[PDB]
Amino acid sequence: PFAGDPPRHPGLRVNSQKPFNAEPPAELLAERFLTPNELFFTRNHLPVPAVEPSSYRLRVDGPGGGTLSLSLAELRSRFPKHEVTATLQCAGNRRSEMSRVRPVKGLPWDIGAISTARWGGARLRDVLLHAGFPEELQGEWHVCFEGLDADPGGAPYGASIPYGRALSPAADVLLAYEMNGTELPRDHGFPVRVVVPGVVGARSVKWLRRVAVSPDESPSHWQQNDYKGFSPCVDWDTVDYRTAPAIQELPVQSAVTQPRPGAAVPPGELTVKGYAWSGGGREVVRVDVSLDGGRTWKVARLMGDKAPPGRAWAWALWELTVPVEAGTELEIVCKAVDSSYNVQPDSVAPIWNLRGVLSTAWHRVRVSVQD
Amino acid sequence: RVNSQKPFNAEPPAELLAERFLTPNELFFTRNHLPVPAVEPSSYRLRVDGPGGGTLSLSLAELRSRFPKHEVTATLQCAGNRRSEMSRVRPVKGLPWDIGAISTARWGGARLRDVLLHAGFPEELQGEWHVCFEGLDADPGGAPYGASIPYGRALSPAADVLLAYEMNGTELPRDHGFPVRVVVPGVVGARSVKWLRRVAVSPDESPSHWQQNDYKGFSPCVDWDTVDYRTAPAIQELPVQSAVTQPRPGAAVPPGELTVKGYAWSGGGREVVRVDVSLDGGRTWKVARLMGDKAPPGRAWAWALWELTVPVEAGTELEIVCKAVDSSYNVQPDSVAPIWNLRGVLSTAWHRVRVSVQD
Ligand SMILES: Nc1nc2c(c(=O)[nH]1)N[C@H]1C(S)=C(S)[C@@H](COP(=O)(O)O)O[C@H]1N2
Ligand SMILES: Nc1nc2c(c(=O)[nH]1)N[C@H]1C(S)=C(S)[C@@H](COP(=O)(O)O)O[C@H]1N2
Ligand SMILES: [Mo]
Ligand SMILES: [Mo]
Repeated sequence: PFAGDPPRHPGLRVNSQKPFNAEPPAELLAERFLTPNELFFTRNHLPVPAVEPSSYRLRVDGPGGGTLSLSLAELRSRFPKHEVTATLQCAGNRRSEMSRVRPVKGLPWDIGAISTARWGGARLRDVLLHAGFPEELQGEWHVCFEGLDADPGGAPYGASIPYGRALSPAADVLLAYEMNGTELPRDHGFPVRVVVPGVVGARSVKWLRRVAVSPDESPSHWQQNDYKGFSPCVDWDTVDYRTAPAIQELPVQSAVTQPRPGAAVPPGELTVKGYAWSGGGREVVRVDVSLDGGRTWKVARLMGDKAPPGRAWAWALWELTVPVEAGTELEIVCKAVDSSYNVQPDSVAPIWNLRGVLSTAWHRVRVSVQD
Repeated sequence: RVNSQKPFNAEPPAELLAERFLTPNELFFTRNHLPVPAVEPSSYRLRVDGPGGGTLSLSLAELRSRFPKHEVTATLQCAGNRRSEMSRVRPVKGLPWDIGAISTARWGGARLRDVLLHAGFPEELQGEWHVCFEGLDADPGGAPYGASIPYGRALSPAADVLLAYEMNGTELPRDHGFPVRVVVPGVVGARSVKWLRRVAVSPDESPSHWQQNDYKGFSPCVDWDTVDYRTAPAIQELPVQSAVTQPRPGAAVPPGELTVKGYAWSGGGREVVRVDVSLDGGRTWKVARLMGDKAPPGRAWAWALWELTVPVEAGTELEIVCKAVDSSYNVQPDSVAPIWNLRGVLSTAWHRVRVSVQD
């Protein structure tokens, strides 16, 4: 089934080959603000579709039973191209930290199941208004997405977002056909993927074949029975996915990319660097950094341009240059605060869950200073 | 429970705080910075400074008759709620609130959106604009209480911002802003300006002391000699919060069953999706039952009241802890020291209550 999959950069840390899942090494992760296409993390549940672009058609089911069938050419020409810089973070980012507390079910991601790119495409809003849908519906409606990738029986990958997000101009939801100025790579949804800014990676459906408006959420296995958070007391014999909401917006998150665990850094000065981000378009307003395991803190410098309010879809790269004394031991910890003053919890055990998702307790890195 | 008399500031006893979903008007916590105005209703006018230089001046009668009344159930939480937990770590400056600087009511008024539109402003302005508010209460110098919110929140239909003249079906009490106050749902109590005199649209935030030099969060490392209010944003939306109202600290409860109760709430219209309760100081957890009716997505302005009934052995010690999770899966931090700040605001670490079980 995976014979036709695309070639991938080797540098990427591969945690699953069939289907292909891989993350960039931490030492490359936050070198640039936009993550290069060949190192942007990859999460595939199924074999990668091989799509011929000229015959490709996007099906959008119209409001009274009609159907709109869009070629790539129309998707590009009929709707004004919008570009949005947005970070995708997988729900399982930093899963490994949670697994060490107690084994979980999921891909063993470290801190790199997150990448940033400048996306371009048709606004989902413009496409749905074109198909005949109104700006607002009575009650709770959803927009469902289906991919061209399918399981043995033929069930495709699928997901949904609330209709209000789909139709909001400010939410900047795209039917993306460009990534960092080039056509979408195969691994990243060629020819067309959904990009949902501020929202968990799982809803940004790749190799999009269909868009439908429904009174209910997508019935996909990954919408109904995956990507939810549970109490740490829940285990496999008690988990009941009907008791929790689908992950949409994500909580505030941060990690240290430099230095790396085990490093013996030279004395004098040390530049600690990392990334921080929060869901829902909430900007990172402060990143606190400790060198003594969280007893004392210093304020990092936030690199990057401010985005408009509520539209902070891209991560904040941060740094802190600090003097270091030969022979000393450092425990580097980071924590970020967002625009609603949400914060990261101290520890992992109270936020533990059986699938190892929503891992946002403070990141901790042990290094020493060369004698 | 009064922690200041002149001016007046007070919170309901925890035994009454969460008995009812809507907090009675006589119980609703009160935060006043300045003397309470005695506003004479007939000559009262709300001034709204229009886009061109004009002034829309509205009487209370006009406010009620020209705009369709909108009702919104919303919880107000003060920035200093649970300040006493901050103080326990290191001394802070501020009113010594416990867990009761939070209350809920059904607000009734005109939409701020409709008033601004009525005055000729547009649905959107390019760039970051603000809507500023001034109260009739004033300091010795004569400076009034003031605050602002971003223009986009003020004009959003979904944001439910009101110029309220009713509170739980009765006219606004004096202590709660008679005849009119701003109610900003999902936003810190500070921006809900009471005894409203004026509404203005500006390219900049309100220049008021409480908007510029108060109600911000800082790194725990900041102290009075290094604090710089320019380095942090004004608090608007608040983070996820919870507390235990029953039992009380130091209690000795009878063996058999125990019903733990409390409240949970999050800012920005984010509903509370779960409340985890521990009886062993945070080692193990159980899921509480949430009492409430869901609000539409993004419009959960009111708290969720919760309870858990659990067996308790005779002669044991309990450390009851609660933590809440919101619809964006934001969570509460374990401890206070790492969220400490010099004003003791934004106190949202887990609430811990110790009790013993009788023999
Ligand atoms: N059709 C399709 N879309 C999908 C996937 C999937 O398996 N199939 N995986 C999802 C999840 S879980 C993640 S985290 C993101 C990853 O996007 P990326 O590989 O471009 O980083 O894609 C989402 N889109
Ligand atoms: N005019 C004016 N309004 C104000 C106040 C103020 O002192 N004067 N205090 C503010 C703050 S800090 C709080 S927490 C809330 C409290 O409202 P309440 O007294 O009706 O509970 O009102 C806000 N509105
Ligand atoms: Mo994911
Ligand atoms: Mo307040």
